[PDB]
Amino acid sequence: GMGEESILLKGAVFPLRRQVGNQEKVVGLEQLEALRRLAERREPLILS
Amino acid sequence: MIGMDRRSGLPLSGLAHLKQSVEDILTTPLGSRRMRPEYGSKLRRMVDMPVSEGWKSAVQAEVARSLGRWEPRIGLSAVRVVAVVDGRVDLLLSGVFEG
Amino acid sequence: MIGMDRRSGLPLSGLAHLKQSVEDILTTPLGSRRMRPEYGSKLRRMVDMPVSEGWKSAVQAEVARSLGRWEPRIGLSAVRVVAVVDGRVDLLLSGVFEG
Amino acid sequence: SFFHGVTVTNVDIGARTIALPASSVIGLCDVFTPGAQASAKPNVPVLLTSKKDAAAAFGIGSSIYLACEAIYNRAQAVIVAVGVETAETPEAQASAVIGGISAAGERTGLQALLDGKSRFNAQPRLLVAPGHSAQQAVATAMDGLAEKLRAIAILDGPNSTDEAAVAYAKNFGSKRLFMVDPGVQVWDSATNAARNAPASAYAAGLFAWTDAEYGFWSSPSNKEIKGVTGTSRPVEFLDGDETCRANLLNNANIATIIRDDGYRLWGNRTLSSDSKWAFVTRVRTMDLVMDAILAGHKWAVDRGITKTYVKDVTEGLRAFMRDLKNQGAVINFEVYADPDLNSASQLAQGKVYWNIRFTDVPPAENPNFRVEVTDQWLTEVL
Amino acid sequence: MIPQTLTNTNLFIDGVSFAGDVPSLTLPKLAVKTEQYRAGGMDAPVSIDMGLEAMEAKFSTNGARREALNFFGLADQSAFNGVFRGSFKGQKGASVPVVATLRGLLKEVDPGDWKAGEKAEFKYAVAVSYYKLEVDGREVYEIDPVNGVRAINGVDQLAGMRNDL
Amino acid sequence: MIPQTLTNTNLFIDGVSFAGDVPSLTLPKLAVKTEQYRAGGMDAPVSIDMGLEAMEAKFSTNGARREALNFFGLADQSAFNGVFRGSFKGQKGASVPVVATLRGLLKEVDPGDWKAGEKAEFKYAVAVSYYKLEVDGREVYEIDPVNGVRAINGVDQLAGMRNDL
Amino acid sequence: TTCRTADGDMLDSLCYHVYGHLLGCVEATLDANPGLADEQQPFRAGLLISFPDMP
Repeated sequence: GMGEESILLKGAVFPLRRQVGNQEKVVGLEQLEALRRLAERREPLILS
Repeated sequence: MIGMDRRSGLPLSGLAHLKQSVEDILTTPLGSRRMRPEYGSKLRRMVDMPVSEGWKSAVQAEVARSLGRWEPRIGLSAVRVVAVVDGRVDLLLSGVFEG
Repeated sequence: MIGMDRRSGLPLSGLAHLKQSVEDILTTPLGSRRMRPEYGSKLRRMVDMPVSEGWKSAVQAEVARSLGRWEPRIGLSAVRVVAVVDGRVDLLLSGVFEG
Repeated sequence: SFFHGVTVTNVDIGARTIALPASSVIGLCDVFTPGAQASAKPNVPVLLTSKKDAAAAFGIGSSIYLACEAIYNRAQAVIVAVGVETAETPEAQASAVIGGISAAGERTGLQALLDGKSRFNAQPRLLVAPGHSAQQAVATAMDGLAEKLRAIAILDGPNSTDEAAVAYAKNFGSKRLFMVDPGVQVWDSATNAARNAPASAYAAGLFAWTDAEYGFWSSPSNKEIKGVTGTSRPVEFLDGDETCRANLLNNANIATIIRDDGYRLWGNRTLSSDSKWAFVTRVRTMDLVMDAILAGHKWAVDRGITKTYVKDVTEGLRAFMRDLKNQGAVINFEVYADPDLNSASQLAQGKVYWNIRFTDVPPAENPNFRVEVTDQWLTEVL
Repeated sequence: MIPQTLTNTNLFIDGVSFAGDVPSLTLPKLAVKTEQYRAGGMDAPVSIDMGLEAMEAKFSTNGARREALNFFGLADQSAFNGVFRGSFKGQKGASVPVVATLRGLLKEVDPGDWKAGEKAEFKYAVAVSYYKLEVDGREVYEIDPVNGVRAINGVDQLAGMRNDL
Repeated sequence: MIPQTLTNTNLFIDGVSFAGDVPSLTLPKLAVKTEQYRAGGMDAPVSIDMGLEAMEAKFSTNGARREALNFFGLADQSAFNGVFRGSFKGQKGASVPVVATLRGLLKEVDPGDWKAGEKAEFKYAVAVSYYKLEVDGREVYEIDPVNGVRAINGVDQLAGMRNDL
Repeated sequence: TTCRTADGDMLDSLCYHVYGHLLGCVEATLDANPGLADEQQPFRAGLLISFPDMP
């Protein structure tokens, strides 16, 4: 066979650093829960 | 695989069919086909948006999705802005051939 | 879902029924309903308490409980004090719509 | 008489005139009926934020509210709404909208939109006369008021056929006009049929939705219209430069609602004679950076000219325009004080010059795709 | 700006004045806790405002002051208060009263090397639980650790972080 | 080349000049993050250009400057800007204006040992989020951490790394 | 679940937006709709489709 191929993404979200160019809008608290909502679709994803 | 040309009705097979297979992906919007709603590209949604450096990486990420669905015999390499005239941006769709 | 209005008896369905569904939660105390003791809000217990910054977070935490029980088609966003006159605090109950 | 329990309130409470996004404020002029239900004098401006403000200041059946609903269905916009009393003669009805200084010291009609600032901190950026822009006398009035206001006027053609609107666009070319000719129709609750809306206010709500959610530098064409059904004309569209009624209007510098009969606007070029100023994003980013330059640098009219003062704002603008460059509003720029025209003869007069040179982002209205295939470097098959 | 600098200082502990005692001060080092944020695409790591460090105010005393040694290790915090004062003179004599009202817990007492001829020193240390710096008469810093009020120039910066979310 | 060296300096914070205040500066240490690459066959480990280190700009002040203490720990980054200036005279009097426009976040304030006779010092530290050095009038460095533009001598070096791949 | 069209809304798109798939979902819509297929497939602005459950 081929076996399991996995990709693991580390990192950090700082949800008070303002968006680039000071767009009067910060990085949100919602912006990791969007990863959760997109993961309860029981659905594969294309990495690009 | 041997198909027919869109205009002029001539059956062309090898690599001219390969290029019109890509341009049926890129220029059809989603849901325009009959009984095939997950066909086409979101490039018509990218029409008349400002050419930023995030617009470029969103076109590379969307051509790769739409060609990944209905064009398995093409491995996409890169999409590059090569010129800008008033409104008319033009993209060198480069990709290796598989299958 | 189609229900009837509390006053005037008229059957209203879409979103006016959504708002009176919330205000039956917020203004009924617990145990006031017949054979449904775990219905309503503790907001009547929060009536005539001093408006501190812990009173605000205890109302957000209690509206979210009481709407989480008997209002699944509303996702609560925030509860904010927007004005204070003598005794009359007023709260902008903001929430997204689901279901 | 107070109350001591928990209560529901369905009326407005708080003030939202604090934010005031300066790029999306809209000037609005149409007829209404100044009864007892409409608590606004006719020829004065009034600040609007929500549909409750339009309900309180104007009548529900009045066509001010029909244009205020057309904007507030899409964007959380700010409207400076002036009213006009409805007349009998339509050539005299257009005379009421243009206004003038016919009063003692009061501006009436469209000219009261110049009094947006000094009343409600709204220097209007979007001029709409819904229905009263198929007449040329008001479209010329909205033309000449635009460069006084540094805005763009969203006028609309007649609801006749295409060459009636192409020839109506040939009377202009004045860089400030954005025409959307198919008057789109909307579903009604009372009529239970299809209405007839002039579709100039729907493009104003789409511009206020664009510049606040996508930025003013983004092209406001390919985006969704809400509160909409089919158009008054079925306007076909294809790909490949055909005889389509989409490519006919766009090449005549006219925008149009195109796909799925009401779904999206389509077209970004303005009524301009110059190919330099063809896009609206060339015109919008011209005026909405140079009044965002001023917002924040309002101290440049005082703090008189010392040695550091010319040097204080020449990287006061360079540090602000690099904030515009990093958020994508422009691409690379240069800000420098004027070497030759700055002199001590007119520095005592108060005049001191700075040179701004920026290029802006182009909107990708026509992406081409030269597809090419290979294996390593060349076409191995042929 | 005219050149100014410290010329004299003073210290209060619970009202009484150490008007002939203290040779040294140290106001607490205000330092923001920075986390190095470098990520995909960005080149150099930025540092992010993510809270303050531990404030600690040293002061020193040459004699056995019962008023200073009274407040070591008490069962209640903020029983020690302390007020640190400075005077910055300027070039034209315009002296500027820098007063720093802290309300911490007294943390450390070390009478050091008691040599015979050499003078002795009682170094102190204060685990600061409240800090408030005033430059002339206006309140520059007001640091509440236990409360959510970090007031820089009289406006709360922690309150502005809650309105942004 | 004629011998040049620093003779005088200056400092701006948000427009106002500290024309009699600052005794010391420190421009941020530009240092590339090096990873030791020794491999099979090669003898000595090479160091590879793999991003910059944390930029941090110290400056110092002898008096209580309200303009400098205003910008500590603000809820918005790049509210502090700061401009550091130097003047390098040469041997023939040709003075060369070295100006370094940074736009960081103010990181650390420590009023040190307030001894009585000794002058006091307010050391500052700036978590640099933007750096731009100009030697005479020409732009040598332009360091965007948060953007992908590391401009050395006016040409972006990070853009050249993307064209190579 | 009655929906109202626009002048360009189409049947296989609509019952893909409602149901989520199109296998057995268009003719079940055409079954419980009198005179829907007789109308032209680019729909007019004011015709009503009652989408049934379990397509």
